[PDB]
Parts: sequence; structure tokens; C-alpha cells
Amino acid sequence: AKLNHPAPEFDDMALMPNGTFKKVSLSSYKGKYVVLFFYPMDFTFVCPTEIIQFSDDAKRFAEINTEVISCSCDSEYSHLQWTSVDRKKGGLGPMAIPMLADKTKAIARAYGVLDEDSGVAYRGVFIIDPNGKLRQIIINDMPIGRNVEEVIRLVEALQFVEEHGEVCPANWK
Amino acid sequence: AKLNHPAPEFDDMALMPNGTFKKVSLSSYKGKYVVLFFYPMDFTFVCPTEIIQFSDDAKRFAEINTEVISCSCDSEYSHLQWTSVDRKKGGLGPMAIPMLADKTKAIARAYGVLDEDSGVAYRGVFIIDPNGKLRQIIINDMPIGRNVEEVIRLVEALQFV
Amino acid sequence: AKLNHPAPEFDDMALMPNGTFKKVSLSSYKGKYVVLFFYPMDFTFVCPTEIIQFSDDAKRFAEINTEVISCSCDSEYSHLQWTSVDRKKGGLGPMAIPMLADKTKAIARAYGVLDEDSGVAYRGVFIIDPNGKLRQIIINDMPIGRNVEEVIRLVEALQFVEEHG
Amino acid sequence: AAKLNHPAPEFDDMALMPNGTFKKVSLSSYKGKYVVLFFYPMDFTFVCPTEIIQFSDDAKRFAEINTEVISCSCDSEYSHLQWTSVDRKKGGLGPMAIPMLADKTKAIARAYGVLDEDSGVAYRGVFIIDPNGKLRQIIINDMPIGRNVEEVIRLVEALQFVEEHGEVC
Amino acid sequence: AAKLNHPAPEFDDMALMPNGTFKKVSLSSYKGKYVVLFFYPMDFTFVCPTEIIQFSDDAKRFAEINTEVISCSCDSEYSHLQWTSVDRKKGGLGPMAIPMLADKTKAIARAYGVLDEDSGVAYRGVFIIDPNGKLRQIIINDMPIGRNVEEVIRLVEALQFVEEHG
Amino acid sequence: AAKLNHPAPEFDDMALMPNGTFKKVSLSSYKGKYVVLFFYPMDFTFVCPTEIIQFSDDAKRFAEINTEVISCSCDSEYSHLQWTSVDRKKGGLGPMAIPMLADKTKAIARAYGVLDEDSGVAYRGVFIIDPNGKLRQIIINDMPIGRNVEEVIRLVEALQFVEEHGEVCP
Amino acid sequence: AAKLNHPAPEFDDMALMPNGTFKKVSLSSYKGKYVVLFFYPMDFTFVCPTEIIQFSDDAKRFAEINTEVISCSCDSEYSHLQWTSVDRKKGGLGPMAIPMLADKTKAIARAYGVLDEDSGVAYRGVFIIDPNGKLRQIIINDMPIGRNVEEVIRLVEALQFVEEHGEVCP
Amino acid sequence: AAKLNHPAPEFDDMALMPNGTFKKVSLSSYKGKYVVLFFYPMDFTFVCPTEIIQFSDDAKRFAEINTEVISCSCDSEYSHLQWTSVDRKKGGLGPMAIPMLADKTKAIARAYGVLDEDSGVAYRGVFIIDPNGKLRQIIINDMPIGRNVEEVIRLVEALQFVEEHG
Amino acid sequence: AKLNHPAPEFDDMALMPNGTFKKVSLSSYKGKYVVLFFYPMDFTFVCPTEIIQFSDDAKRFAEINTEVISCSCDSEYSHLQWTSVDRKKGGLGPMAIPMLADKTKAIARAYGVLDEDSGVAYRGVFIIDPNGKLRQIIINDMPIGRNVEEVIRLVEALQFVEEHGEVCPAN
Amino acid sequence: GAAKLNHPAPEFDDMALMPNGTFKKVSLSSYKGKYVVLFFYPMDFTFVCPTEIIQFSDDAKRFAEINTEVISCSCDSEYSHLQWTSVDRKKGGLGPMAIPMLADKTKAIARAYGVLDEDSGVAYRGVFIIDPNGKLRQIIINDMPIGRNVEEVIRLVEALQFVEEHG
Ligand SMILES: [Cl-]
Ligand SMILES: [Cl-]
Ligand SMILES: [Cl-]
Ligand SMILES: [Cl-]
Ligand SMILES: [Cl-]
Ligand SMILES: [Cl-]
Ligand SMILES: [Cl-]
Ligand SMILES: [Cl-]
Ligand SMILES: [Cl-]
Ligand SMILES: [Cl-]
Repeated sequence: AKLNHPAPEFDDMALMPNGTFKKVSLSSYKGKYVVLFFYPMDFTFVCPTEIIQFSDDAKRFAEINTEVISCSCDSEYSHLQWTSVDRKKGGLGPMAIPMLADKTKAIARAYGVLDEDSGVAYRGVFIIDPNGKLRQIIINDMPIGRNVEEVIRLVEALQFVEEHGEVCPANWK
Repeated sequence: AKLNHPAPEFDDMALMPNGTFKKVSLSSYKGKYVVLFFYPMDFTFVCPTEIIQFSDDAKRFAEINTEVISCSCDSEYSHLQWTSVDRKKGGLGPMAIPMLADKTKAIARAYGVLDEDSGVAYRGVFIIDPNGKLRQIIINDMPIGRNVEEVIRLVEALQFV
Repeated sequence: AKLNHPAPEFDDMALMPNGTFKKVSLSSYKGKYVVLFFYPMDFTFVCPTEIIQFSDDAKRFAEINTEVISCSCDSEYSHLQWTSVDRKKGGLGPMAIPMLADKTKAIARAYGVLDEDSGVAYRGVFIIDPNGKLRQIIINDMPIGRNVEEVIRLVEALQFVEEHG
Repeated sequence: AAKLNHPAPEFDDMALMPNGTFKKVSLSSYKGKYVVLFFYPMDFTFVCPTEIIQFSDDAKRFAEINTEVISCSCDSEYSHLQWTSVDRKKGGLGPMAIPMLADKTKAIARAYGVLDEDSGVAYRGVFIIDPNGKLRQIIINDMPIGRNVEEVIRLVEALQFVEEHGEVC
Repeated sequence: AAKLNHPAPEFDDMALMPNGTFKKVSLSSYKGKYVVLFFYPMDFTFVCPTEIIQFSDDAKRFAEINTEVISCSCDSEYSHLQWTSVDRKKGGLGPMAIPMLADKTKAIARAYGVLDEDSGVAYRGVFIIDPNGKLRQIIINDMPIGRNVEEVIRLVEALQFVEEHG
Repeated sequence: AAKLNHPAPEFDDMALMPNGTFKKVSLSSYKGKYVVLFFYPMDFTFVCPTEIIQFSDDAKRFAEINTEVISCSCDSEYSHLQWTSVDRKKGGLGPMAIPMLADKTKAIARAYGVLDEDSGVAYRGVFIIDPNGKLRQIIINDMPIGRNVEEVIRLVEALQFVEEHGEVCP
Repeated sequence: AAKLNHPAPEFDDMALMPNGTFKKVSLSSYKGKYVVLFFYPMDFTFVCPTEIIQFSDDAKRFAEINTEVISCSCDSEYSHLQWTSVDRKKGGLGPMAIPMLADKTKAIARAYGVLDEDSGVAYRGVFIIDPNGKLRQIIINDMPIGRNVEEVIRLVEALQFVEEHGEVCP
Repeated sequence: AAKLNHPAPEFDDMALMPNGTFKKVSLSSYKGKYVVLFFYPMDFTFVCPTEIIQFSDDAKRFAEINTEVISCSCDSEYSHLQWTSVDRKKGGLGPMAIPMLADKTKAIARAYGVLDEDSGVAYRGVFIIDPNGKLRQIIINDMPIGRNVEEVIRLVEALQFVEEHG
Repeated sequence: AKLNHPAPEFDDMALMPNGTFKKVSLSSYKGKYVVLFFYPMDFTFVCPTEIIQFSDDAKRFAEINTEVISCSCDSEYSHLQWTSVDRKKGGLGPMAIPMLADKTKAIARAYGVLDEDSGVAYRGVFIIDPNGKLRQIIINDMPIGRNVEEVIRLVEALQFVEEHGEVCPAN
Repeated sequence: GAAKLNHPAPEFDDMALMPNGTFKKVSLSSYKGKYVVLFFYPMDFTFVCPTEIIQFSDDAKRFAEINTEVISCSCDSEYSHLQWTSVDRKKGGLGPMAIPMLADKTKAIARAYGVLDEDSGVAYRGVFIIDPNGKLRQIIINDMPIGRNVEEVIRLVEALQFVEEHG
């Protein structure tokens, strides 16, 4: 998993937005920016605010040619049980984001986000560009939530450089 | 995982009967017969049953110096979400059996029950004696339920000797 | 010896039902369900029963497209001699089941049923489906008999999922 | 390389102190405080500063929260100095409140897996080491994408929060 | 398989004693007497119990000359018994005066290089170990060729002659 | 090693023919007849002819039953000759009806696992190869224990018996 | 690694051209002229670029004799520039007539075996490559010992002398 | 390898002393003074003594500055002598004030990486070892390019300067 | 088998001068010069003249502190048998030299005189000095006889270099 | 080094100081057709032992008469050989030789014939006889202080030829 090197190919089951079970692959997205992010387990004893925040800003992301997708070492079936429970009662409720499920752990390992000791992933976030290359690495510890707006900043930031020929200094725009 | 050889030691999180999260080890049971059995996934579409049958006959088992315990590659959490949901609505409802969760897959592998290709365990059932030795191996395919009464027969049968 | 993976091919001498000595192979059964089961030694001091039960329910099994066959690390000749003694006097008497004899131990090892230390097999039972794939593993300790009815349950159970689902 | 929740890779090498001295700094020196190690490619880069500076400035604000920060690049201690002498106003860097590591050896960049073996310089990497000396945050930005110092802070504060809550007896 | 004038391969396994007991016999047990170890393929044979018996009979004659004899095959101690129960008259074996080794393990056959890895049984092998525990005679007959027990004796006497005078 | 029912180890080396020539003999030459290969330690031993001779004599009797015999030792073809020149009466060997192999190389002794690496000579080994070139009998006597030629015959006849009908076991 | 009379190690990396451009220079570019490659530790030193400069100055004199010269150090192309902007009068370097290689990779220093793995910088090395691209002179001074540019010339001239005729002395 | 600022490769071999003796010289013997070791291809080469000689002459001048010099080639101690006997005037070498190493073994040439494995002779190498026995200067001239002894001196003086002061 | 290095130790059966069978070792000779020489086979068709020449000059050798001994890959018994035949009838007759017999071939190999292909040794001749070191190697092809006088010359020559410090050049 | 008997002798190809005064690279294959006598000596201006070297040079004629060519070899330079050939035999020199003098500065040859004393770096008094077919047929290695007997070398060559001619 190096930068400016084709991101690790992932191909596995995912709980589509609606309710289908489709096998998703990173090559599917060849053409758009992709935001892959990981989370430890599913039926978390806290506020799925993090996972959700992405699902919500999903629209806002799509607006900027970027698709996002989650991932964890839980079963496609486990995802749904969680998507069935109402967001109001500690559930997750319908997501606008596909939810990867690598029961194999092959993906977590590929991105070096897996904690071999526990068997779950860290709060990782990667941004793959339209050409299929990895261009951003971020790995938060297990209790530290992420800032979705930042992810966006970064994406926009990346696109800026693709559009024009200059770079982006500290705290951009 | 050989017969008449100390069963593979397992030590991992388990959803106790009540609702606690306790790390259970096979050595904890040193003194009683143990019945370890595996199942693929948790919120299995259409398939619950089997797991329950064990939880119920749990009493009947305890009666004969044997404790039973489940196991699957699902999280202590994703599964709980399954002890509270009502048995009536495809749920599982309170279990009298501790439910092992090896997110690590270390246990499934140890008993050679893991399907490396899918990442889940087959319907395996093992019987460890009071001295901590493995004395019975049974591995059913993914769609073939087990007969709990038989497991008992076997345990009683073992004790007879 | 993994599940849903083509069962280990066995090809060795077997004491046919009648009295002939024929070399049997697992591929011969390609088309029917097969029940392979092992037992330690031949004459022993109380180990009839189990072996027989299979031979008897043999008919009942055949009724459900399944053939059964035994196996142990004893010679084809030792099998015969045991089949000659009358069931009534601790013997075995005519079997409706072919009796494999792997003097080589190649089979016991293939199914991971051999106790390398003693040189004999554990009470193992496997069910191969018509496509030649292993679909059930059962290994009982040396002193624990098996329940043939259960084996059937399992076979029927397997077939059920074949038709439906 | 470096894993999370595992003692961060020890670094021990020359650094251009805030004032103007040349002192060999080590990660163990900071055992007790949170540390923010961040990398940048080269030194007299037309627009690599800005980012570098922001840290130097928020240095005070960081110190306020028990965290010390330090830069690093594959340039010479002397090259750092020279860059520090030029006035911030004329594309320079001007006095920093941050020590500036210089691993001419590239040993550090490699240790944190931030080195681009092909070019020989480091990517915009940022790591947060806790007071116990363990790595707890990884961030690697591409060569043209600046970082958001405020976020680093958020993260540090965030980490500390979790420390305070849930504990001893 | 084994070398001459070199301590014979140690064997330690179950054997169907003369009477009817099941005792674990070892080659070291015989340290002091000459030993005749001989192998045979399978147990409930066809026409070859002859050979096995001849030894059992000349067992007395052998003992007379400080030599003990013992058989061996890859069949179970229980299979040996069952064969010893059938009356010699009806193709059986009947009571033997010789212990009958049973290496279900095949460890012995291999040690003497008498095992046919392909079939899993031993060839008609015969070895003579001296009182000091050293191998001093090797003989391996094909599967269908019987042995001449008198010869084995000749050999033993022959060996003793040499140790005697010199 | 080489084993039973497996093509016997091919040997190809100098031998002191019956008459007095020096010919290189090979086991394949005999493809068609039974062969009896037997070894002996050294040549001018103070008591090793007895045995060697017996074979030479029963050579005729053997030939009668489609079997050829041949000796072998780690001595030189020339050493064999010498020994053959001395009259049997004076501890010699006298003309043999059997070819006498000489593997100065020791390649043969090793091939049949009859060589005592420590001393460099062979043990009293005797092997019977069938007409198809397969080894069917192994016998290795210690250095001081003579062999019984009649037995070798018994065994050959015995083998042939089974090649015609079912099987023997006297 | 680098041997004499063997094609010099190929170098291909960024260099701060005389004027002010950033061009990737390669040793093959010079195929045809004699080249003088010389190393120096670091860029902004408390020393006097005298050594580095002397080359830049005699650059003309060198060119006069079909030889091009080029520096190299493990500092960034940007660092070179910065050092080139400072006026020679104030401890700077000032415009150079020589391209200044920058191997941030250290690949070059290693190739010529001038790198001090421990510190990460190069020793005062000087090599002379001939028009055919072969290495013909090795010189490695310690870190504090300056070089004598005139000598480098002597050597070049000396080498050329042999090219036309057939042998030289001191 | 022979690296800078690392103890120079120890050399210990026969050398034709100034006078005419054959003594085995070692680099440790010089521990205390600066040493100038220099190599040359072969011995009786029609042209290119000159170089070797220049050193012998400036030997005095060198000694004046705490430095001893010594030559080396893959030729025999005897071959050196024979060359020293011929009068400098007739293409000879004549008495040298410098010990002349002879590594018939080639061990030395290799140690300093001056050997041309293909031909079997050394290149015009010159190394300066400091009083602590460390290598501080490397110079390797091609086979046809003479060296400038004055420079070697410059370098030595130069080295000493940095030592004194600093 | 290098020069000026302790000769390869040999320890094996040898047909003593008289008629005994004694196991001889090179260390036994520690103190005298030893001449070890090999020959292919025993009862060859060609005249043993070479082997014999040594046995005869044995006396002359002994006179100069040197003992000589033969060796071949033939059995001690075979040597015996060859020694009984009268020299006159192509035999060898009593030897004044011990005759080594390495049925093992270990010696021949040790001195690099064995022709692995045939199994016999080449006409090799080695001279070991009193300190047990090898000081002369000579290996003649199978059909080329040796010149015993030369072996002597060499021994004397070696000894000369011992008494005096000077060297014994061409002759 | 491997130099077995009845096996093609180790090929040598290296500078040699020809009889006259030229420097020519000689090879063992050049002699394919004649018998060759290769012999080694330690060093060149050796305090003594040229006598040995010379004897060969002289009997060179006598050797040639019997289809055999001889050639020396040592680890000294071609130039060193020359310089030794210039000094008059009368004053401890060598004087014009009728034999080519190999010079293996590389030591490749000494090693090939297993005549090199790795410790000192020079060769032992070795002498080998190669037959016209290029096979080695005689090995002789004398210690450093023991001179050789050229007549014997001849005896051997003649001896070899005899066996060739006959059978
Ligand atoms: Cl990277
Ligand atoms: Cl098992
Ligand atoms: Cl499995
Ligand atoms: Cl990690
Ligand atoms: Cl043996
Ligand atoms: Cl066998
Ligand atoms: Cl070089
Ligand atoms: Cl260096
Ligand atoms: Cl040598
Ligand atoms: Cl040889």
C-alpha cells in the first residue's frame, strides 16, 4: 500500500444502498475518486456518527465526482441487521454507501489497517484517484473519530492540483 | 487436533449467559466434560434452530457433568445483538450457553473447522473430557443440522467407559 | 481430507459380500452416496456389533442410493477368516458390505483416522456424495460405538438439500 | 516500520534547535509529552514552508496542551540553518520555535515508511506519539497536498480526552 | 536394512506368547541366547502355515542348542490368537511353542529390510542373532518359496562351532 | 540397495573365463537363463576354496536346470588366474567351469550390499536372478560360515516350479 | 563498483545548470569529452567554497582542453540553487560555470565508493572519465583536505598525451 | 574494502631494505609516523623507474616531515635486488633509500584494491596512512600515468596541518 | 597430499619380509626417511623387475637411514601367494620390503595415485622425511618403469640439504 | 589442482619470453603434435638454481631430436625473465635460452598443475610430460631445494614413446 502506486484491489461482498448483496471491486470505480474507510466492528456500543456522517455527506461527495464505501471484518448479513435497526435506537438505518464485508480480512491486511491481535480494523481512510492510484493515507486509533469535512478538503485539494498545475499550502482555501 | 491428545486451548471473548463480556478459556472447564460446537455466521438467513437446541438442553447437559459452549467468527457485539432479539421473530433470545467469538479465527483453525475460502466455520462439534483431552470429532457440512441428542449419547457413552 | 473437496481416492483389496477378493476404488461409486467407516482391528474382544449394524442396515441404505463399505488395517485374508466364524460365537458371519483392507495404511492416513502410535484406525465415518466430494466427518474414540441411524439421518439430510434449496 | 499502539520508531539525529544550536535529538528525550513528528520533502522549496511554518507558529498553542512538535527532512542541519536565516518575508523560513531534524542518513524517513525510495525525499507524513512513547496516529499526504495543523491538534486533544476518561483505581 | 556383525535392530512389540497371554517382547530380553527371528507375509494364508509350524515344532530341538525362535508379521496380536485357536487339522495353526510378534507399526519389518512397501507385508526373512546381540546371518526368501528349518539349525550350530574352537 | 522382484543390479566387469581367457561379463548376457551370483572375501584364503569349488563342480548339474553360475570377489582378474593355476591338491583352486568376476572397483559388492566397507572385501553372499533379469533370492552368510550349494539348487528348482504351476514350500 | 579502465558508473540525476535551470544530467551525455566528476560533503558550510569554486573558475581552462567538469553532493537541487544565489563575497557560492549534480538518492556516491555510510555524505572524491566513457583516475581526499585543481589538469593533459603518442613519466 | 578513516589494511611481507638485507616489514612497525605506500606494476620496465626513484630521492625530504615511504609490487624480493644492482644510468634503479615490498602473494595489492586481477599486477596506487594507522588518502593512477610526488607531500603536510591546529 | 606437509598417515596390513602379517603405520617410521611406492596389480604378466629392484636396493637404502615399502590394492594373501613363487619363474620371491595391502583403497586415494576408473594405483613414489613430512612426489604412468637410483639420488639430495644449509642443485 | 593422468593436461595460455628476445603468448594447444615438457621453478634471480633451468635449455637440442619441446614457467614477469636472460651466464646470469619462458603473473598455471605454494606465492620444482595428443602422462614435484635430473626426464619421454611405438 504505497502512495502514487495503484491502490490495493479489493473485490468482495457489500451491502448495497438499497438492500441487495453485490460483490464490489475497486476497478468498478475506475473513473471516479474513491473514499475507502474502515471501522472495527458493527454493533458498536456508541454513536455510529462516524460511519453515518459519511453516508450523509455521500450526496455532497458525489457532487464532487467521488464515491465513498465502508468496510469492516463483519458479515454482509451482520451489516444489514444493523441497517435494519432505526438510527434513532442506536441503529444505523439505510445508508447511501455500499458496505464492504471482508470476512476474509484480505482487505484490511492489504491496506495495513488490520490489528492482527484483535482481528479488526483501525479507523483507516484512503483516497484513491480516478486512475486507481492511492493518494492519501490516514489511520486513526480505535477511539478517535475522523473529520469527514477534512476528507473532502483533501479530495477537493487533490482535484485542484489535477485541474491546475500548482500545489496547496497549509490549511487550504 | 488429535484424539486422546489435549484439546486445542482456546481463550477468547464470550457473551456470557446473562449479558456480560467475559474472556473464557478451555482450562477453566478443567474438571467437567465440555461440548464445543461451531456455526458459520450469526444473523443467518433462515437458520437459527440448532444453536438454540443446545442452549435448551444446556440444563439436561449440566445434569451430566457437561458444560457446552458455542463459537463462530462473529464479534462479541454482533452476536449479543442476537441474545436480546426475540426468538419469536427469527431472533435468538437469552442463551444459557456462553458464546465464543474468535474475531481472530485462531480457534476455528485450531480445530480445523475453518473454511479458509469463506472465512467462517463448518458445523463442528467436539467433546473434551474432564482431563482436557479431545475425545470426539464431528464436522457437518454447512447446510446439515446436528442431532443434539446424539452428542449426549456420546457423552454418556464416554462416561460409561 | 477437507469438506466440499473431492474425497481422498482409495483403491485397495476388499472382501466382497459373497467371498471374492476384489480391488475396490472410490471412483467405482461415482454416482451414489458412499459411507466409509473405519474400525481398529478385526478379531478383538468386543467390536462386532458396530460393524454388523452397518452390514444389516446395508439394505436400508441401498434403498436411499447409498452404498457402505468398511475398512481397517487388517489383511483381506484376516477379514475372510472373521467372516467365516458364525456371528453367534463372537464371529462376524456373511456381510452385505465390502470390507476394505489397507495393509498399507495409506487410506487411514488419507482420512486422518490413523493412530500412528498403535498402527490402527479410530472409529471414523465419512459420507461422500455422488459427485465424489466429502460432506461429513465423524471420528469416535476407540471405545465409543457409533449410531448408524444417525449416519442415515445425515445422508437423508444431505439429499434433502440436494433436491430443495 | 511502524505499527499503531506499538512503541514508535526511535529517532536520534541532528536537529537545528529553535535558537541556533546544533543538538542531537532523540524520541526518548520526549518521554513524558505527546510528540508530533512531521515530514517534508526538501528545504528551499518554493512552497513547502507555509505548512512547515504553521506548525512553528501553533507551536505555542501545542505546548499549551502538553505536546511538543518537531520537523524532519532529508536535508542537512546546515541547509536547515541557511533556510532559517532567510527572512520569512522573502520566501524564507525565519526563526522556528520547532527543532528541525535532519536525517542525512534517511534512517528516519524509512523507519516511518514515509520515504520515496525513488526520489530520496519524504512524503508529507505526520505522526502523533503519546507520552508513553507509542505511535497513535498515522497521516501521509501526497507531495502537493498541504496538511491542516488544526486537525493534528483536534487529534491530539481527542487522544488526551480518551486518556482522561476510563482509567485506574 | 541391517548390517552383519553389528548389533541387530532392537525390536520391542506385542507378541502372542506360547500359552495364550499377550506380552510385549524385546530382543534385549534374549541377551544371552541365540535368537532366530523369521518373518511371514500374512496370517490366515492358503497353503503356507507349514513353514511357520515347522519352526514351532523344531522349537524344542532349537532350545536344546541354546537358541530361542520367534515369528513376526504385520498382523494384529488378536489376529495371531484367532489363528492359533483354529485346529492345525483344519488349515489352522494350533498352539505354538513360539512367541508370535505382531508389529502393526511395521517398524520391525522395515528395521530388517524385509518389508515390501508396495504391499505392506514382509518377505520370508530369517535372521540369526548371537548371544551378544549381534546379527550374524541374513536370509530372505521370495513370497512363494518356503524355507528349510534344518538349514537354519545347521547355520546356528555352525556359528557356535566357530565361537567354541576358533 | 536394490531389492526383490526388481531387476537385479547390472554388473559388467572382467572375469576369468572357464578356459583361461579374460572376458568382460555382464548380467544382461545371461538374459534368458537363471543366474547364481555368489561372493567370497579374498582369493588365496587358507580355507575359502571348498565352497568356491563346490559351485564349480555342481556347475554341470546347474547347467542341466537352465541356470548358469558365476563367482565374484574384490581380487584382480590376474589374481584369479594365479589361484586357478595352482593344483587343487596343494590348496589351490584348479580349473573352474565357472567364470570368475573381479571387481577391483568394488562397484558390484556395493550394488548387492555385500561389501564390508571397513575391510574392503565381500561377505558370503548368494543371489539368484531369474531369466527375466529380476532378483529373486537373497542370502548373506557371515565370513566364516560356508554355504550349502544343494540348497541354492533347491531354491532354483523351487522357483522354476512356481513358474510352471501354482506354488511350493518344502 | 568502480574499476579503472572499466566504463565509469553511469550517473543520471538532477543538476543545477550553470544558468539557473534544473536539468537531469547523465554521464552518457558527455560521451566524447573528458569528464571530471568531483564530490563534496555538504552545501552550506562554515568553510570556504574555495575548492568547489576553483573548479568553476578553471572551468574555462578545462573546456579549453576538451574536458567538462561537474560537481556532486547529497544535497537537493534546490539547496544548490539557494547556495548559488548568495554572493561569493558573503560566504556564498555565486554563479557557477559547472553543472551541480544532486543525488538525494545517494546512488551516485555509492557507485563511486565515496559515500560515508555512517554520516550520509561524500568524501572529497575526484574521478576522470575519458571520452570513451571509461574511468581513468581515482582520487579520494579526506573530509578536511582540499584538492589541487591544477593537478587534476596535469592528469588530464597527461592522459591525453598518452592518447596521441605512447607513454609518460612524472 | 579499504575505507578512509578506518585502520589501513595491515601488510606484512618481505621487503628489500635500503642497504641490501631482506627483512619482513609490517605496517604496524610504522605505528607512530605517517606512511606513504605506493604501488607499481612490474620491475624491469624500460621506462617508469623515474617515478619509483623520485620517491626514493625525496625520501630524505619526506623523513624530514615525520613520514616514511615504501614501495610495493608483485615481484620477488630477489627481482627487486637484481634491479637495484643495475646502475641508474643504464636504465637501472640503483640503491634506494626506500624499503621495497614484494607481495608474491598479491595479498597486499588486493587489500588496497589496486590489483588488476586480469593481468596480475598493480596500478599506480598511492595511499597515506597517518601515525595512528588510519588510511587518509587514496590515489590510483592508470598504468601509463606517472604520479606527482610533490603533491603527495602537499597532502601529507596538508594532513598534518589539520592535526596540529584544529 | 601436499609437500612440506605431514604425509598422509597410512595404517594397514602388510606382508612383512619374513612371512608374518603385520599392520604397519607410517608413524612407526617416525625417525627414518621412508620411500612409499605403488604398483597396479600383483600377478601381472610383465616382469616384477621394478618392485624387485626396490627390494634389492633395500640394503643400500637402509645404509642411508631410509626404509622402503610397497603398496597396491591387492590382498595381503595375494602378496603372500606372489611371494612364494620363485623369482625365476615370473614370481617375486622373498622381499626385504614390507608389502602394504589396502583392500580399502584408502591409501591410494590419500596419495592421489588411485585411478578411480580401474581401481588400481599408478606407479607412484613418495619420499617422507624423518619428521614425517612429504618431500617428493613422483607419479609414472602405468607402463613406465621407475629408476630406483634416482629415488636414492633424491634421498641423498634431501639429506645433503639437512647436514649443510646449502642446496643440492641440478645433480 | 586437478591435473589427472591420462586426462588432457591443463591448458595454459600466457606470455613467454621466446628464445630470441620476443614476447609471445604461448599456449599448450600450440604444441598439439609433439611431446611437451613443462617445468616450474620458484623465483627468477634466485641466489642459485638456474643451473637446473639451464640444463634444460641446453638439452633442448637433444630433446628436439626426439620430438619433444620443453618450456619453463614461474610466477615472474616476462620482463623479469628478459632481464635475467641479459646477464651473462658466467656472472650468475642465465644467458640466451633455447627454451620459451612462461610467465604467469596470474598464477593461473601453477594452480592448474597444483604446483603453487599458496603460502609463499611461488611454484615448486614441478615437471610434467604432455604427450602429442595433449594428455598428461607424467607427474614430478621436487621440493624447493632439490634439483631435478634432466636425463631422467628424457628417459621417461623415450620410455613413453617406446610404449607408444610398441604395445
Ligand atoms: Cl509511502
Ligand atoms: Cl485423529
Ligand atoms: Cl474442513
Ligand atoms: Cl497498524
Ligand atoms: Cl552386510
Ligand atoms: Cl526387499
Ligand atoms: Cl582498480
Ligand atoms: Cl571510502
Ligand atoms: Cl604441492
Ligand atoms: Cl592421477
